[PDB]
Amino acid sequence: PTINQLVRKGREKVRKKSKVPALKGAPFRRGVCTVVRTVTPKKPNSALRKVAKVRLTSGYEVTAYIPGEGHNLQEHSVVLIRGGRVKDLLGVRYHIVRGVYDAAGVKDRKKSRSKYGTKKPKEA
Amino acid sequence: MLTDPIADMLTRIRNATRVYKESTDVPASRFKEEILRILAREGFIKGYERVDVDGKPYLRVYLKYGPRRQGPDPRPEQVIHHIRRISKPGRRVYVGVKEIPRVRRGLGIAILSTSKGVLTDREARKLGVGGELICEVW
RNA sequence: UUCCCGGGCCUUGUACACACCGCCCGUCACGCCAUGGGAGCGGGCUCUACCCGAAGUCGCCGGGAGCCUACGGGCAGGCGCCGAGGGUAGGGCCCGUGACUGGGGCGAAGUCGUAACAAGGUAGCUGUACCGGAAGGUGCGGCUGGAUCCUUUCU
RNA sequence: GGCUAAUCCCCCAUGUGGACCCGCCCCUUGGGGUGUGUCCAAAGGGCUUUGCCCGCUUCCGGAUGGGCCCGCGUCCCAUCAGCUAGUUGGUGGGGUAAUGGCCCACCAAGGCGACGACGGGUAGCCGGUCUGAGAGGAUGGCCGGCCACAGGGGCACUGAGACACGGGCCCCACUCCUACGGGAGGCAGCAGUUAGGAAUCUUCCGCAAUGGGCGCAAGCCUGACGGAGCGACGCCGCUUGGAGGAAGAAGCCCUUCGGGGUGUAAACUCCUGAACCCGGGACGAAACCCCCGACGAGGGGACUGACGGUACCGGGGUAAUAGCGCCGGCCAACUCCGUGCCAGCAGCCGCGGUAAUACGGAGGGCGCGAGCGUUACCCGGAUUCACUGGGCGUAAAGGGCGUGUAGGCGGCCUGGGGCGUCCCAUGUGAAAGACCACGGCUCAACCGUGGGGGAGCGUGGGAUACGCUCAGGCUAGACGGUGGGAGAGGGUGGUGGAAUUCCCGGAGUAGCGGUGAAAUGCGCAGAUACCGGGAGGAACGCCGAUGGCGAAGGCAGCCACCUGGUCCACCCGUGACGCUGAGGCGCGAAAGCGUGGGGAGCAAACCGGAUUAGAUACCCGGGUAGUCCACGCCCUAAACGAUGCGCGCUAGGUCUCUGGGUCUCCUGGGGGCCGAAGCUAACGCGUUAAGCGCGCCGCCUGGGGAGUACGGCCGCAAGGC
Ligand SMILES: [Mg+2]
Ligand SMILES: [Mg+2]
Ligand SMILES: [Mg+2]
Ligand SMILES: [Mg+2]
Ligand SMILES: [Mg+2]
Ligand SMILES: [Mg+2]
Ligand SMILES: [Mg+2]
Ligand SMILES: [Mg+2]
Ligand SMILES: [Mg+2]
Ligand SMILES: [Mg+2]
Ligand SMILES: [Mg+2]
Ligand SMILES: [Mg+2]
Ligand SMILES: [Mg+2]
Ligand SMILES: [Mg+2]
Ligand SMILES: [Mg+2]
Ligand SMILES: [Mg+2]
Ligand SMILES: [Mg+2]
Ligand SMILES: [Mg+2]
Ligand SMILES: [Mg+2]
Ligand SMILES: [Mg+2]
Ligand SMILES: [Mg+2]
Ligand SMILES: [Mg+2]
Ligand SMILES: [Mg+2]
Ligand SMILES: [Mg+2]
Ligand SMILES: [Mg+2]
Ligand SMILES: [Mg+2]
Ligand SMILES: [Mg+2]
Ligand SMILES: [Mg+2]
Ligand SMILES: [Mg+2]
Ligand SMILES: [Mg+2]
Ligand SMILES: [Mg+2]
Ligand SMILES: [Mg+2]
Ligand SMILES: [Mg+2]
Ligand SMILES: [Mg+2]
Ligand SMILES: [Mg+2]
Ligand SMILES: [Mg+2]
Ligand SMILES: [Mg+2]
Ligand SMILES: [Mg+2]
Ligand SMILES: [Mg+2]
Ligand SMILES: [Mg+2]
Ligand SMILES: [Mg+2]
Ligand SMILES: [Mg+2]
Ligand SMILES: [Mg+2]
Ligand SMILES: [Mg+2]
Ligand SMILES: [Mg+2]
Ligand SMILES: [Mg+2]
Ligand SMILES: [Mg+2]
Ligand SMILES: [Mg+2]
Ligand SMILES: [Mg+2]
Ligand SMILES: [Mg+2]
Ligand SMILES: [Mg+2]
Ligand SMILES: [Mg+2]
Ligand SMILES: [Mg+2]
Ligand SMILES: [Mg+2]
Ligand SMILES: [Mg+2]
Ligand SMILES: [Mg+2]
Ligand SMILES: [Mg+2]
Ligand SMILES: [Mg+2]
Ligand SMILES: [Mg+2]
Ligand SMILES: [Mg+2]
Ligand SMILES: [Mg+2]
Ligand SMILES: [Mg+2]
Ligand SMILES: [Mg+2]
Ligand SMILES: [Mg+2]
Ligand SMILES: [Mg+2]
Ligand SMILES: [Mg+2]
Ligand SMILES: [Mg+2]
Ligand SMILES: [Mg+2]
Ligand SMILES: [Mg+2]
Ligand SMILES: [Mg+2]
Ligand SMILES: [Mg+2]
Ligand SMILES: [Mg+2]
Ligand SMILES: [Mg+2]
Ligand SMILES: [Mg+2]
Ligand SMILES: [Mg+2]
Ligand SMILES: [Mg+2]
Ligand SMILES: [Mg+2]
Ligand SMILES: [Mg+2]
Ligand SMILES: [Mg+2]
Ligand SMILES: [Mg+2]
Ligand SMILES: [Mg+2]
Ligand SMILES: [Mg+2]
Ligand SMILES: [Mg+2]
Ligand SMILES: [Mg+2]
Ligand SMILES: [Mg+2]
Ligand SMILES: [Mg+2]
Ligand SMILES: [Mg+2]
Ligand SMILES: [Mg+2]
Ligand SMILES: [Mg+2]
Ligand SMILES: [Mg+2]
Ligand SMILES: [Mg+2]
Ligand SMILES: [Mg+2]
Ligand SMILES: [Mg+2]
Ligand SMILES: [Mg+2]
Ligand SMILES: [Mg+2]
Ligand SMILES: [Mg+2]
Ligand SMILES: [Mg+2]
Ligand SMILES: [Mg+2]
Ligand SMILES: [Mg+2]
Ligand SMILES: [Mg+2]
Ligand SMILES: [Mg+2]
Ligand SMILES: [Mg+2]
Ligand SMILES: [Mg+2]
Ligand SMILES: [Mg+2]
Ligand SMILES: [Mg+2]
Ligand SMILES: [Mg+2]
Ligand SMILES: [Mg+2]
Ligand SMILES: [Mg+2]
Ligand SMILES: [Mg+2]
Ligand SMILES: [Mg+2]
Ligand SMILES: [Mg+2]
Ligand SMILES: [Mg+2]
Ligand SMILES: [Mg+2]
Ligand SMILES: [Mg+2]
Ligand SMILES: [Mg+2]
Ligand SMILES: [Mg+2]
Ligand SMILES: [Mg+2]
Ligand SMILES: [Mg+2]
Ligand SMILES: [Mg+2]
Ligand SMILES: [Mg+2]
Ligand SMILES: [Mg+2]
Ligand SMILES: [Mg+2]
Ligand SMILES: [Mg+2]
Ligand SMILES: [Mg+2]
Ligand SMILES: [Mg+2]
Ligand SMILES: [Mg+2]
Ligand SMILES: [Mg+2]
Ligand SMILES: [Mg+2]
Ligand SMILES: [Mg+2]
Ligand SMILES: [Mg+2]
Ligand SMILES: [Mg+2]
Ligand SMILES: [Mg+2]
Ligand SMILES: [Mg+2]
Ligand SMILES: [Mg+2]
Ligand SMILES: [Mg+2]
Ligand SMILES: [Mg+2]
Ligand SMILES: [Mg+2]
Ligand SMILES: [Mg+2]
Ligand SMILES: [Mg+2]
Ligand SMILES: [Mg+2]
Ligand SMILES: [Mg+2]
Ligand SMILES: [Mg+2]
Ligand SMILES: [Mg+2]
Ligand SMILES: [Mg+2]
Ligand SMILES: [Mg+2]
Ligand SMILES: [Mg+2]
Ligand SMILES: [Mg+2]
Ligand SMILES: [Mg+2]
Ligand SMILES: [Mg+2]
Ligand SMILES: [Mg+2]
Ligand SMILES: [Mg+2]
Ligand SMILES: [Mg+2]
Ligand SMILES: [Mg+2]
Ligand SMILES: [Mg+2]
Ligand SMILES: [Mg+2]
Ligand SMILES: [Mg+2]
Ligand SMILES: [Mg+2]
Ligand SMILES: [Mg+2]
Ligand SMILES: [Mg+2]
Ligand SMILES: [Mg+2]
Ligand SMILES: [Mg+2]
Ligand SMILES: [Mg+2]
Ligand SMILES: [Mg+2]
Ligand SMILES: [Mg+2]
Ligand SMILES: [Mg+2]
Ligand SMILES: [Mg+2]
Ligand SMILES: [Mg+2]
Ligand SMILES: [Mg+2]
Ligand SMILES: [Mg+2]
Ligand SMILES: [Mg+2]
Ligand SMILES: [Mg+2]
Ligand SMILES: [Mg+2]
Ligand SMILES: [Mg+2]
Ligand SMILES: [Mg+2]
Ligand SMILES: [Mg+2]
Ligand SMILES: [Mg+2]
Ligand SMILES: [Mg+2]
Ligand SMILES: [Mg+2]
Ligand SMILES: [Mg+2]
Ligand SMILES: [Mg+2]
Ligand SMILES: [Mg+2]
Ligand SMILES: [Mg+2]
Ligand SMILES: [Mg+2]
Ligand SMILES: [Mg+2]
Ligand SMILES: [Mg+2]
Ligand SMILES: [Mg+2]
Repeated sequence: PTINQLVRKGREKVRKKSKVPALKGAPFRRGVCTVVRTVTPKKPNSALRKVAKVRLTSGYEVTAYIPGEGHNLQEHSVVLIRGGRVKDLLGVRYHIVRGVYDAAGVKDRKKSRSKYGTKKPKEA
Repeated sequence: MLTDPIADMLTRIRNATRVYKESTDVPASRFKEEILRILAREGFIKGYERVDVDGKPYLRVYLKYGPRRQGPDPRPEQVIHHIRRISKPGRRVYVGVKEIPRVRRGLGIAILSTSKGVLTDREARKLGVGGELICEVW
């Protein structure tokens, strides 16, 4: 565009939409489970995934993925939402954090325990 | 009406040299004549002279080239590899004396118009004046 | 040498490339959140006309209608304008709820077709217009982003 | 209701002086001088009381602090386009320290807005900070500057100063006291509780230091502050040992069963000596005070710690925490086993359905290391909003076309000005930060001292090339004059022939039509075919082109009139009068709408005949709106060259339309095809640019959702923007 046109009008800065309304700007949010279900993955894969509907402290209600192997989560257990999505599941934007509140860290897991919230095994 | 006669001179020259013409006529004005004087002094052209064409005054710019070449494409190197406008009507540009550009690490020129007259970049720094930044040439 | 099957060479078109036993379109039924519409309803703000109006400054009265006086005046007191907010009547904004429905977008994959891509089997596209189970058909005009000088589906 | 003191209040006096009205002088907004007139001061206290000290009063000036005013700069939405009644100005007045619609009365009818008024949304602003090669983007925690608020809203009093966080009056909400009448409250001060939240500390020590308030002082206050406490929250420094030690123990890992790995790693040898114990032990701190001197200067000269017995020095002294992510590509690090579309991984690409270097452990490896990963957010990359630094023939993108308003842009020569522009000088750009240097804690982080830097703005001076401006020239742009031309350019009227249909007439039989075949249909009321006559509507064969004209849509018989654009020649006239053009306004195929006409042929809808698995379609027979005209709407399109307008520049060749010419050819202006240079992702483009440039307008920013929704505007509707 001509310069005169840039004075008259000028470039437009580009707004971006937040992939996570955990609202609040918050890095995590505490919520209570509602449904603890299994879910069918999107077309390219096959499995049984463990997700949970959650009512947040933000007055928001969303499904959240349960990572790790085993999970003790039940209907009324209270949990901490992480954020980050699961590419192959429709409509799940956030993750559960294991080891926090009622979410139990993955039992027996020896490899990367920072994620999955398990503590260090003792060896003698 | 030429909307920017200076740009038109620069271009006339560009197109000319690109088809390897020996000379070109550009419609004349003292300001163009000043620019040319700088090119000539600076080694870019063989120099220029005033002519009349159907009674109307022009300037023959005589063009300078490298020697003939080896292999495919014997066409000689250009002496003006690059010539471009900086200040144009509709966006005008002025450098202070500390904003004067070092053009192609100095193997090039920038022609400024100043209140001391039309000078090269070195010329202006040495003179110590800023001005309207016209051409960039290398 | 027209035709049936298999095949070779040049060329052309293509949205095919697990390569025409290819692609892909839509309907309806069916598995999903989101959207509007959403009558009204619950309430928040603000606007306008009118009415009520605390405090307090300011103006007036301050009277054999109070108090002080050196008689100049002072205070108490009364009245008035302004005025926080309140009420009445409608105008807009906004949030929550929500009868009610539009299609949407994939979604277990079924269904009936064959519209488009090869002259896709009636060249396609197109603004419009009527029509139709559905891709759609047809009228008028346009475009080339069209091939080469009876019908006959699908994988 | 009563008593009473004062540095509390009031009345005369003195007028240094000052205030005020009127005059005069200077100055120039209400600054200063002056004369008369009127009006205005004070407070006392302590000492060693014959002198000093603390105070008080009127004034002038200084200093510091603030009030008010102006230029400029300071986010998003135009689906917010009009806003405005004290609103805009005036006269007079009120109020204040002071200008002012700040307020009031009266007068005029103004003021603001696309240069974005009004509306809505978000938000304290800055020094700076993060990021970035930079330009830029993002942010404003702590520290410093300014503003604003102190439960919500209004208000004033006191005062140098407030419309006052720990002051007051009132209204509302909330909590508490209540003899039900009425009262009391206000941590966004330091700690602490409670709630909300992913989450954010001690109800500590001290006034020793610095600072602030009062006081002659001694001194008192000080949750400002100086410290300590808790939290790897951040930064910096430090430890978990050092040297020797097998051609290499065991265990675990792989194995080609030869052996390879963990690995000098461990053991062990020797050495230092974190923690810890013992002893000494701070600076931070010399003023205020005391003495000499005159309560000065000067000289001396003693008291004074929270931190803390802490930092540090000296002595002694033990081998004494390692974790976390990752190892398919991006990306540094690979192998067994286990699991078989499971269980699971996942930032994207994508792994897993029996050999998985991608899942899960193990061995080994890489990376960092008192940390390491994750999530959220910002800049980065991203030249993906392109100022630097992008695009629009087919990828997203040229507005359907024009006219022209604002605006942007502007040929050649001379001169005045000096607004932009440039230069110099000076002021300002606080400190902190940033950069440089030196230095202080053993180093650093941290701190001090110094230096340099700096956009911007103020003032003075200077330059005049360019931009601007004013004046004066010019003719190369533009327009004009004269003459000549081509044309389906537009509008109005008229007229011609062909064909269809229909009606009349003649003549003449048994069919015609139609299809791949057929049938519907028409025909004995005589059709088709053939001849003659009439009526009527619509469109113009050959000419006709790969042609012409028009801004586009678009425009074909012929004639006349009305009329627009355009090209060439002459070189005559004006003298830059130019280009582009947001908004506006007008035009705008077809279909569609309204009112009225008209109606041959064609023909959506529809009615039938076929075909087919069905046929709602293609094919056949009919047929209405419509197609035609007048007037008024509609405003779309593959409105296509999918290519905005203008100007200058850059090989040629060939065909052609149309002017001029010395008419083998040359020269203008159009239409095409090849092709220099060059451009292009390619295909292509290539003096009819998609090349090289300049000006201006329009538009684009992954696909679907969707040209949908909502809002507005237009429209009779359809529906359009
Ligand atoms: Mg000159
Ligand atoms: Mg010369
Ligand atoms: Mg530039
Ligand atoms: Mg064959
Ligand atoms: Mg052969
Ligand atoms: Mg072959
Ligand atoms: Mg094709
Ligand atoms: Mg091919
Ligand atoms: Mg295939
Ligand atoms: Mg289907
Ligand atoms: Mg149903
Ligand atoms: Mg009252
Ligand atoms: Mg009054
Ligand atoms: Mg009285
Ligand atoms: Mg009163
Ligand atoms: Mg009132
Ligand atoms: Mg009210
Ligand atoms: Mg719904
Ligand atoms: Mg088809
Ligand atoms: Mg079709
Ligand atoms: Mg077809
Ligand atoms: Mg057909
Ligand atoms: Mg039909
Ligand atoms: Mg059609
Ligand atoms: Mg057609
Ligand atoms: Mg086509
Ligand atoms: Mg069939
Ligand atoms: Mg099928
Ligand atoms: Mg009394
Ligand atoms: Mg009493
Ligand atoms: Mg007495
Ligand atoms: Mg007194
Ligand atoms: Mg007196
Ligand atoms: Mg006097
Ligand atoms: Mg005077
Ligand atoms: Mg006097
Ligand atoms: Mg007295
Ligand atoms: Mg003073
Ligand atoms: Mg001031
Ligand atoms: Mg902001
Ligand atoms: Mg809207
Ligand atoms: Mg008013
Ligand atoms: Mg008034
Ligand atoms: Mg008056
Ligand atoms: Mg006044
Ligand atoms: Mg006051
Ligand atoms: Mg303006
Ligand atoms: Mg902000
Ligand atoms: Mg705010
Ligand atoms: Mg920086
Ligand atoms: Mg930096
Ligand atoms: Mg910066
Ligand atoms: Mg900034
Ligand atoms: Mg900011
Ligand atoms: Mg702040
Ligand atoms: Mg601050
Ligand atoms: Mg200030
Ligand atoms: Mg307030
Ligand atoms: Mg509070
Ligand atoms: Mg409140
Ligand atoms: Mg308040
Ligand atoms: Mg006071
Ligand atoms: Mg108050
Ligand atoms: Mg206040
Ligand atoms: Mg308080
Ligand atoms: Mg009270
Ligand atoms: Mg808590
Ligand atoms: Mg809590
Ligand atoms: Mg602290
Ligand atoms: Mg204490
Ligand atoms: Mg102190
Ligand atoms: Mg002190
Ligand atoms: Mg004092
Ligand atoms: Mg004393
Ligand atoms: Mg106290
Ligand atoms: Mg402190
Ligand atoms: Mg911790
Ligand atoms: Mg932690
Ligand atoms: Mg060793
Ligand atoms: Mg071994
Ligand atoms: Mg071994
Ligand atoms: Mg030892
Ligand atoms: Mg000391
Ligand atoms: Mg000392
Ligand atoms: Mg001392
Ligand atoms: Mg003495
Ligand atoms: Mg002394
Ligand atoms: Mg001394
Ligand atoms: Mg002391
Ligand atoms: Mg101590
Ligand atoms: Mg020691
Ligand atoms: Mg020792
Ligand atoms: Mg050891
Ligand atoms: Mg690698
Ligand atoms: Mg993993
Ligand atoms: Mg196995
Ligand atoms: Mg295996
Ligand atoms: Mg496999
Ligand atoms: Mg593996
Ligand atoms: Mg991996
Ligand atoms: Mg693994
Ligand atoms: Mg390991
Ligand atoms: Mg460290
Ligand atoms: Mg971290
Ligand atoms: Mg980024
Ligand atoms: Mg950028
Ligand atoms: Mg960059
Ligand atoms: Mg992006
Ligand atoms: Mg750019
Ligand atoms: Mg820039
Ligand atoms: Mg681009
Ligand atoms: Mg396409
Ligand atoms: Mg396109
Ligand atoms: Mg166009
Ligand atoms: Mg278009
Ligand atoms: Mg103009
Ligand atoms: Mg010029
Ligand atoms: Mg100047
Ligand atoms: Mg001069
Ligand atoms: Mg300066
Ligand atoms: Mg500084
Ligand atoms: Mg500092
Ligand atoms: Mg520093
Ligand atoms: Mg240093
Ligand atoms: Mg040092
Ligand atoms: Mg420093
Ligand atoms: Mg410094
Ligand atoms: Mg400095
Ligand atoms: Mg100056
Ligand atoms: Mg100056
Ligand atoms: Mg001059
Ligand atoms: Mg001049
Ligand atoms: Mg000029
Ligand atoms: Mg101008
Ligand atoms: Mg002139
Ligand atoms: Mg002349
Ligand atoms: Mg002419
Ligand atoms: Mg003549
Ligand atoms: Mg003529
Ligand atoms: Mg015509
Ligand atoms: Mg006829
Ligand atoms: Mg007859
Ligand atoms: Mg019959
Ligand atoms: Mg008969
Ligand atoms: Mg009959
Ligand atoms: Mg007969
Ligand atoms: Mg006839
Ligand atoms: Mg008729
Ligand atoms: Mg006739
Ligand atoms: Mg023809
Ligand atoms: Mg034509
Ligand atoms: Mg004419
Ligand atoms: Mg002639
Ligand atoms: Mg002439
Ligand atoms: Mg003349
Ligand atoms: Mg124009
Ligand atoms: Mg326009
Ligand atoms: Mg139209
Ligand atoms: Mg029409
Ligand atoms: Mg009609
Ligand atoms: Mg009609
Ligand atoms: Mg027909
Ligand atoms: Mg038909
Ligand atoms: Mg039918
Ligand atoms: Mg009708
Ligand atoms: Mg109709
Ligand atoms: Mg019409
Ligand atoms: Mg363009
Ligand atoms: Mg024009
Ligand atoms: Mg040609
Ligand atoms: Mg001729
Ligand atoms: Mg030509
Ligand atoms: Mg033409
Ligand atoms: Mg070509
Ligand atoms: Mg080439
Ligand atoms: Mg280019
Ligand atoms: Mg051009
Ligand atoms: Mg291009
Ligand atoms: Mg999208
Ligand atoms: Mg879109
Ligand atoms: Mg549409
Ligand atoms: Mg609408
Ligand atoms: Mg309407
Ligand atoms: Mg509608
Ligand atoms: Mg439509
Ligand atoms: Mg409507």
